[PDB]
Amino acid sequence: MILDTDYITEDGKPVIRIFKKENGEFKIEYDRTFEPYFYALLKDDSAIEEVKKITAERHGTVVTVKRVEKVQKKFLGRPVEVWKLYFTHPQDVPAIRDKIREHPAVIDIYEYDIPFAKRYLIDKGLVPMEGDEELKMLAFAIATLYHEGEEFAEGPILMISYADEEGARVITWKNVDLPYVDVVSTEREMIKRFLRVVKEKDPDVLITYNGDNFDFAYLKKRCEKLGINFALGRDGSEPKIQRMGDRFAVEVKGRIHFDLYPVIRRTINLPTYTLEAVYEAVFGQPKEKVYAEEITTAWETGENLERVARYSMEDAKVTYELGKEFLPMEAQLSRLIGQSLWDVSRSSTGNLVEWFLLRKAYERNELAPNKPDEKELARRRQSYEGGYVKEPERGLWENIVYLDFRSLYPSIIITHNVSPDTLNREGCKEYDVAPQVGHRFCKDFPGFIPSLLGDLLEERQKIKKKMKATIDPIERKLLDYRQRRIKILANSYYGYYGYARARWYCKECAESVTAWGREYITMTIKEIEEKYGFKVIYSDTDGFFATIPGADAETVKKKAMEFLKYINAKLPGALELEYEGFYKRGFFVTKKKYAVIDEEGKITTRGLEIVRRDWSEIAKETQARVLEALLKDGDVEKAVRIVKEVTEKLSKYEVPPEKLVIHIQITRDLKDYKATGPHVAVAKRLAARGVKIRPGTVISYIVLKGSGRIGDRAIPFDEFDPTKHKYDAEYYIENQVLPAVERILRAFGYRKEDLR
DNA sequence: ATTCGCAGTTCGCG
DNA sequence: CGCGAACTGCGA
Repeated sequence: MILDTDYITEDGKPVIRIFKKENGEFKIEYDRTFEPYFYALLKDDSAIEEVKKITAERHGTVVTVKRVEKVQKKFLGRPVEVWKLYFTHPQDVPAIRDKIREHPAVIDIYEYDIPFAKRYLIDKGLVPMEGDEELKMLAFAIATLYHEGEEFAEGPILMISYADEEGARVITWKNVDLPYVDVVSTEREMIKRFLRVVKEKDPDVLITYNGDNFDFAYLKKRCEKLGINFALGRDGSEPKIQRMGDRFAVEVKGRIHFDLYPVIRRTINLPTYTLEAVYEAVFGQPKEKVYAEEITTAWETGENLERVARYSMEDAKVTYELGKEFLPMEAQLSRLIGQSLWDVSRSSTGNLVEWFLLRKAYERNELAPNKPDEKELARRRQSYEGGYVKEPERGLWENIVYLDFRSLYPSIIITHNVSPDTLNREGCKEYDVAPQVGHRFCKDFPGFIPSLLGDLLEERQKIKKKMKATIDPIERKLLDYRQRRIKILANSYYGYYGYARARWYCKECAESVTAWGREYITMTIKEIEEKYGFKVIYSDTDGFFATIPGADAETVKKKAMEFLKYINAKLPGALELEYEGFYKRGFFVTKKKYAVIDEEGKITTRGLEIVRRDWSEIAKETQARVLEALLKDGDVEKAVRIVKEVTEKLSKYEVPPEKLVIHIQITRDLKDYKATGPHVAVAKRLAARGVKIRPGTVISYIVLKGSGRIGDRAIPFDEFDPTKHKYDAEYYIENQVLPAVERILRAFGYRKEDLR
């Protein structure tokens, strides 16, 4: 089982290292045969010997073209001939690719920015994380000394913790009366003990939470100041600190450093992303946190250090338990994308699609387009029109059926052959025309992406079917992840089409997909209304809520089935409308804001404030409470009662303070905010302290009773405490709880005045 | 660094 | 005072 790839240099020549685990034993494969290359396209074969003789310099050295071969390749389905420029060293490239391209007789250069190790996995057709192997894992966390006004590190590591299958233990250099804490003499001793256990345990996966930008990194500077060699790698190497854009990432060679924070952020939507918040969310088990002022105080006073060691032990524990929950999903994703878990787990949606397409492009001898240059990126600032949203029939409804297409946009892509290699292709026998936008798509042959999307969806149904048959627990659950992982990749293609940074960018493909979807949803709206007498309450992009006004639950149900049988006969290709569910009642505030109640009594919510993270827990809890009353019981007077109830508890300051917190993320440099909002103003003052504000940092603030703008009365909740602070009861009652619950009962004639 | 469509709050300008 | 720009996150 191939875990990762990289290369070392031996006598100036690159040596691929294939890190594997084969039947429980870590192994390293070496390849010195692989040669770095990129492609060049030129007007005449006359400049090739002129193109062989170009020279550059990387580091006092002189880089030359090792060899040349010219290959017949396809470009967007069209055949072409490019020169393959081999080189001595993987880094020979970047130094000389610009020089070759500025050559007037070269038209362009292709596939010049593929990392050697990743290029190796593609060209050699090797799949990472493919196999049945069980990986030994080890999670770890650290505790540190912090003075409010001081730079990074320089303030020792008080304790280091780790967890695995056997349990969780803490290492520290003071004495703590806890059975799971190992005591050593010094911080230097504590660090060295941690190096020994990792080597002793020899884990394939090192699980951290934000170790990329803190946990790991501290350890090095402390290791450097204390004269310690940080031999964490399987080849005795030190962790690799690398720069990933704004933030940083850490490698550990021979092992997979599995930082949960990036994978947790992309996978889940949480109001806050502290370790306790993620744990409470995933496992429903609460974890309390000891703040940094508490740990430094405790350490210097020698107060309950038991409390700090219990917290630090739980950090490692939940990190391991979270790592056990998310590694397989992330591992199967790597098998799909064909890249290392390390690279896959830190990759955005766009990178994952492109790494997949690049592997497939290589297989189909399809030369890969380049990433757009700066000016060519500017010509992609064009925008197009997307899904269709019907203005709802606002109010309360009964006997509501929901019908949507199965994977609308993927179905459109394969059915109509939506692809840049087929868009406006000439000389074909059969074409599909996209409505409104009018683009033609050749259909004589399968488009590059449509063929990939077809086999993807075909494979998923095969995994899904194999799933139910499998006797094995663990193969079955992994099969669930790969199948579900194929779903997310399959639905990423349309957005990829409109992504300006995509190699395979095609705005025409993007607006063609959206155009068909609008006609398919609207044509279906009219058919169900005109020929079956249904009433369509609400339709958003790929589905609609419909009812027959004066009908029984069984009548609307069975009639809806008959409509399905009828339009599916009229539905081309893989497009199919399905019966998603039936809901006894539903309430629709406006576009994107609605909720429904099924037969079970379970309530589904969309776009309402209960879903929002920038709305305090309390207006959501109240909005959920009223929503339940009329959806579950129909008791409108009970719904004004709970609002009445809540409103007086805010007025009397009985409501807990944590309910009143409102979490709003910072989306950019603070300097570039044209307007200053409450979360901005808060963030801005923390900036005027030791804390630094990173885009994507969540600010949790509370509004206090005071005079002025809401931004001038907001403090971070951590520094809020009732001794000197009285929260603003009126704002939460006037701007929060009522406005949310003053978007659904107006239809019942109620006004905020009826709820104070 | 997938896309567009969208409701609503906070703030500042006239 | 009304209104729109700025802003965030939602559904899909």
